Amino acid sequence: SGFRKMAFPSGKVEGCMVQVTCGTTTLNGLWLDDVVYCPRHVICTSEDMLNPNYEDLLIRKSNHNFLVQAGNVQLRVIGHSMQNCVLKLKVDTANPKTPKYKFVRIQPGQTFSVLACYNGSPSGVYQCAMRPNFTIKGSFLNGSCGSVGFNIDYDCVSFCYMHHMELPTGVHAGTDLEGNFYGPFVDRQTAQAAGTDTTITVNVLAWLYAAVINGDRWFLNRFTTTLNDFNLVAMKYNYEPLTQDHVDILGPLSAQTGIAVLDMCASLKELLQNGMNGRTILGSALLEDEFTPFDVVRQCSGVTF
Amino acid sequence: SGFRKMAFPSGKVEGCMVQVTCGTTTLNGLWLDDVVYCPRHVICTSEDMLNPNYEDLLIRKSNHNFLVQAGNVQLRVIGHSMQNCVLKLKVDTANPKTPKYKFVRIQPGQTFSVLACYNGSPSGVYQCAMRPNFTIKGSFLNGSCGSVGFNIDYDCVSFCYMHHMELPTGVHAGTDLEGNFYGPFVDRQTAQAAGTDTTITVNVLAWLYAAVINGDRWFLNRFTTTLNDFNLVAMKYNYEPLTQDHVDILGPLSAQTGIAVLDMCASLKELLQNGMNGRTILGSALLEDEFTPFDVVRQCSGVTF
Ligand SMILES: *C(=N)[C@H](C[C@@H]1CCNC1=O)NC(=O)[C@@H](CC(C)C)NC(=O)c1ccc(-c2ccc(F)cc2)cc1
Ligand SMILES: *C(=N)[C@H](C[C@@H]1CCNC1=O)NC(=O)[C@@H](CC(C)C)NC(=O)c1ccc(-c2ccc(F)cc2)cc1
Repeated sequence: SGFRKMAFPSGKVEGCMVQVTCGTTTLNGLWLDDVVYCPRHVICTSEDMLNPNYEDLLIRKSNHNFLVQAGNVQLRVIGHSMQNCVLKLKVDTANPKTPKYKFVRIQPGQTFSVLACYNGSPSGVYQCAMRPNFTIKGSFLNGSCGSVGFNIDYDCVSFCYMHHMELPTGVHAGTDLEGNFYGPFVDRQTAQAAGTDTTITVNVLAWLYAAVINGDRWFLNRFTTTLNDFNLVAMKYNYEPLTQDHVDILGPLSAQTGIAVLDMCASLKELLQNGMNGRTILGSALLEDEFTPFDVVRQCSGVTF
Repeated sequence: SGFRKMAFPSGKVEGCMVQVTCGTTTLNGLWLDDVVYCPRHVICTSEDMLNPNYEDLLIRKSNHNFLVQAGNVQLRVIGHSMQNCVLKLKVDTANPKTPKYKFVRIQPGQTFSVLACYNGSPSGVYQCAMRPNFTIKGSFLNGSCGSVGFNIDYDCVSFCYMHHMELPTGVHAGTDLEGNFYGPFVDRQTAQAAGTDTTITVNVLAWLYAAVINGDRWFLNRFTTTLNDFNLVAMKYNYEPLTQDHVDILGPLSAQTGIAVLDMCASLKELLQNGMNGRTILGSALLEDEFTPFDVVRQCSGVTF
């Protein structure tokens, strides 16, 4: 037993990380087949980043201006293009460590692992949730851009995120691997505000199931409720509405534990109205919303890749 | 910026994991050079685990009774021995993915990453601290034994932990890679109690430095203190005594932030005497003691491997 925030094993993605240097700027790139994907602001100087005209900066770059290194080996760039906010650098060598992969764009409330990298080398791995306001609570320093987030399904790596920037509130923003930002953010050094965030209700319920499975059962009460009455109570606490799709997604957990979804909703309604009263759940004094139903099932049934 | 519990990149260790099956029991093994290391209770049946005589069970096993698989490839066992609580299986193939490695035995208060595995395949990665009572707060199901914990230093993997069992309180226990348990635990299915735990003071101070670096600065006060007076206050709250070695270990953090170690100790003394009063630090309503000073520096300076 035990329940921990846990990231996917990262080796499949470690074998794809390279360093991308243009002039004086260096960041990370993702090397898949014979293409390196990286944030387009690698072509910026310090002065350009306040309001860059990326199309203009890219015209004055040729293939040889991009120094791509995989460990101690230079990869010769033989082509380049821009796709929204990412650059694609064609190289003369296909990555022999290319895993089976997909590019996906995730929905708010879904989680992924981030492999944080500097200079093309891995530094660490941690789990993140795409917030309803399209930000993530990461840990990124200078040079971390091009670090990617991903999920794994058996042998297939689904890349969903590439890191571009930090917001004044401390949170982080990036793009899918087609270079389209999550959220209303742009890749320039200017103050940008995230929308007001919301608590991912279905993830809180998943976490409460995780808690019951791991012995923490004091918050369960004898009542049921209806979706309508639960959503009425939870709206005032800035919880996103719980849909019937969300209930259906929680179905297998409710079947495994034998606690109906609307009974757990009754328990969460009581927790929202009365607080925890000093008690903890899975060690936390706060309700946690960064575990999806699938993360709970994954960890509590031992799914491997 | 941002501060997250983050694990080491796991690919170096993923390339060493194999499945070890003896009769009807299967668990994980660590394949380094031509030796597979795994928990010795792989040679137990269900009935044996209540009080096993491991030396007796091993005499009736020969090399061929151990089925070692790396992916879809059987590794032929050509030798076997027992070293305390681990088995060493010599195989006719050296692992081509063997990283540079050491076996180390860590001290209470140190952290490591655990790569949780089932059937020789990786499931997830998470960070753990060796508690002062020699347990860890992991997430392990049946079949997880042989999963290892480790640190990475540049290119060298220091293996420090191999998982053997769960305790009635929900916590976990295991051995170093020489098979000596951490703590007063034995590898049999019997009720065993962990010693009463203690809060790792030097790790709390490291985490408070991490908080200051990341904007969370409200708990800083204008006072200093002495090691003696701090330890007097902190003893009653079940905090382990802060030694001068601990202060010296925190030295670089105090230099980077410009906050003296004994000033941060004054801040923590106030936090222990008065609580947090509803406020949080790095998102947590509790004082966190599972980040070492080195984890803080690592994450806040971008150390890669
Ligand atoms: C990638 N290597 C890097 C990652 C960030 C640096 C430190 N932490 C990060 O997450 N990206 C950038 O440095 C860069 C990219 C832009 C999009 C070209 N800029 C920013 O991340 C950034 C930082 C701060 C501000 C800002 C502006 C005004 C304020 F009042 C407050 C903050 C804007 C952009
Ligand atoms: C390894 N594959 C496995 C990992 C544990 C199984 C579930 N979670 C784990 O961490 N090890 C074992 O299953 C096994 C190993 C022994 C040392 C041979 N036993 C235990 O982990 C275990 C579990 C529970 C008790 C126990 C006894 C009495 C009680 F009142 C309460 C609990 C003892 C040993």
